[PDB]
Amino acid sequence: MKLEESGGGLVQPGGSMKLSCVASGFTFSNYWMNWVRQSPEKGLEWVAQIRLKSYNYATHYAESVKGRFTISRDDSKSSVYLQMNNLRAEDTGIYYCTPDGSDYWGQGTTLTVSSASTKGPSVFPLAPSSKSTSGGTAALGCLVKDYFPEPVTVSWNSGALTSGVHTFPAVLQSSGLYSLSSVVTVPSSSLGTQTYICNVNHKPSNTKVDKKVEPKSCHHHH
Amino acid sequence: SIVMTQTPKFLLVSAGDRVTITCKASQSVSNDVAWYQQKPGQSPKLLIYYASNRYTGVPDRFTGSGYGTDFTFTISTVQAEDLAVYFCQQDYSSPYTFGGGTKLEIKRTVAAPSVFIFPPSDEQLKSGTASVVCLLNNFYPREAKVQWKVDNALQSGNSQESVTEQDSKDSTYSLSSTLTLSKADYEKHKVYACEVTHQGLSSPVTKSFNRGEC
Ligand SMILES: [Co+2]
Repeated sequence: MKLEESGGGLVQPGGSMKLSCVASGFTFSNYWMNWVRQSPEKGLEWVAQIRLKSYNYATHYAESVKGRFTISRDDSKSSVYLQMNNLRAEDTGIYYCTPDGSDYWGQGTTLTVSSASTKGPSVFPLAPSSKSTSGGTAALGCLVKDYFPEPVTVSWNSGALTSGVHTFPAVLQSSGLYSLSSVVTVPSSSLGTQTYICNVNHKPSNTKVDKKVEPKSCHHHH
Repeated sequence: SIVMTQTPKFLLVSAGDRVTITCKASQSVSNDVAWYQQKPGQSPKLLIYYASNRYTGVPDRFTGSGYGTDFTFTISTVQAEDLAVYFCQQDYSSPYTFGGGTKLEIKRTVAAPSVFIFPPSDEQLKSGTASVVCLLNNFYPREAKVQWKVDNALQSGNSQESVTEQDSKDSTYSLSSTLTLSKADYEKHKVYACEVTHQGLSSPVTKSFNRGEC
């Protein structure tokens, strides 16, 4: 049983967007379908629901989206959709598709409604060194600086490295651009044979960057 | 529409202890209340439905009860892996509405941070800016003072801090502090120090490097 959302992205206020959700591993035509969104400021908010062929596909909408949003489905393709017109700043959030009984949820798809132009990040190494080594462990990372809007995602060695990873919440700088760090601790012996690469993706600016983080000696041999 | 008022907004619990969360509906909702768990970076997960039935695969420590307006959700013996925000939701009549959430912080024994410092990279320096990063790894509690000092002079107004969610296994936090200055200011000074004060350290710990060392 799985649902997958796509269609999200960055759009101007007053703009339009269409979200899609494809289901597998259950008899889709038998389930009412819902869209629910989430933002830090507003929390979880139910948005729209669509029922079955029986009902003639009865739909319902949260007041705040009425007349702007349209839910629809294609049973033959096990898919539910949300068409969104005249988008407002406050429609910003992560959108989830969920069946009646909210038994299961998807990974979600991010919608950002913003008049601001995008800016891709620079990715700088946080090199491992004696200054970031304690008892046979070294810390290393990547600084993903000066981007707009949220989000960026960071992985390490294409997701092969997950233990000891801490990717910090982004913070808004005084320039109005975001910055964040992602670090990992690793055996200091690893440094000689293992390559460490942060995979950075800021979809708004089409930035997809892999940065190899190389060790620095400083004066450790002295 | 029906308001679901969820309390407390925040709960600090030792592992093994009990969690009780409450939702009160602005009008009767029969038993059409569900409770969700949302762990950091994850989508909500259904725990309890029709107010008191626990969903498939959910462990016994999770219960709920209630009818009408008053609903509660319980974790009998909270585990480190129960770190999450919890939400109630009313299914009774549209618009379906959610409680504001309850954020769980897991109380544990004091753990001192391991402190690490990072010089600005050669590439960033080329561009006119110097970001200096201090890392505090795997500590508890969250409360911590990180002081930047450049040539032993205390900095103010030119740093920002970020903190991770509690780790699902060891219940620790990590924290980054980033000092930002112009390349020109950077090259005016030698010693870059982050000084960490934390309950678990008998005395503040300082990590440092010299401009030009690495
Ligand atoms: Co030397």
